[PDB]
Amino acid sequence: LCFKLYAKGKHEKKTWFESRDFCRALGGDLASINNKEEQQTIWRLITASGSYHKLFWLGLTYGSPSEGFTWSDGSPVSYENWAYGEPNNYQNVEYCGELKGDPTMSWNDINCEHLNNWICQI
Ligand SMILES: CO[C@H]1O[C@H](CO)[C@@H](O)[C@H](O)[C@@H]1O
Ligand SMILES: [Ca+2]
Repeated sequence: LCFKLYAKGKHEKKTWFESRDFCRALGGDLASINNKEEQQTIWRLITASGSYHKLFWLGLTYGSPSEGFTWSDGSPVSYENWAYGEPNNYQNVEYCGELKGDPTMSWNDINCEHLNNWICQI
């Protein structure tokens, strides 16, 4: 799959659901990061665009209480890169996952209604 970054204007950021709908409208989905190679590919896209110090939606969304986090594309949640202390369901309202687009490429759970940049796979 081909990853593409979407880091548009300050008033063009989207909720997790809006971002998923955007990627699905293209025939793809929000990006799943399934191994270190895919993580590197996305980091290099960040460096190439100069889109530094931004937060991006990934396809991380909570499933049932039993399952915990899932990928919207159905990929197994095997590789994980949560920041230390995450996921933490801070204030009990965090059911989607974002990428911190810095060299750590770490993940954080955050409120799904937050307006973020996003990454599609197509
Ligand atoms: C203050 O809340 C923010 O920072 C903490 C980590 O400090 C995250 O867990 C949380 O989802 C928010 O991004
Ligand atoms: Ca969190």
